[PDB]
Amino acid sequence: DSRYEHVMKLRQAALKSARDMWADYILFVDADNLILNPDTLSLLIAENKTVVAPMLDSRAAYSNFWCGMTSQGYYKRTPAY
Amino acid sequence: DSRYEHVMKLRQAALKSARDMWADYILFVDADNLILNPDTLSLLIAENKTVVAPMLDSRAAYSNFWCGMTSQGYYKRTPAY
Repeated sequence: DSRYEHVMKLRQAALKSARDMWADYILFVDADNLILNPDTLSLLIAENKTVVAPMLDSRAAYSNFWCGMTSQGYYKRTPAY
Repeated sequence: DSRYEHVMKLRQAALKSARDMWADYILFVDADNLILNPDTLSLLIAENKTVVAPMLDSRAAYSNFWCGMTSQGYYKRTPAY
């Protein structure tokens, strides 16, 4: 739980430091995500939505988007996955 | 002549700090000029021009815009003034 709290604090501090600098957009990347396509940022910018995330490939059914929360925030496979 | 090179320094050190803060626009008002209409910023913004200056009234013909520079940067009264 300490790890969760630390990550939460770090991300909220990043969000607050990206608001007092007068910036548009903020792109939360992490260590392992290989952003291969050079036009990822431009094609995400050019869609005009608030929160939007590219669908990153993987070797299994895993990816970085859900399609349903059961009751308390747990993954549930909708047929539209 | 040592006051021109100090007025210029102060402005150029503001246009420099209006760029290193990621800010649109910059309003150069000197604390002598009465800005009466409260909406003047909105009308100036909503015109979509690079350098635009409102016309301010005065007790005489003098205002805050020339209308013709002769050869050496001295005022010339063109008939359109």
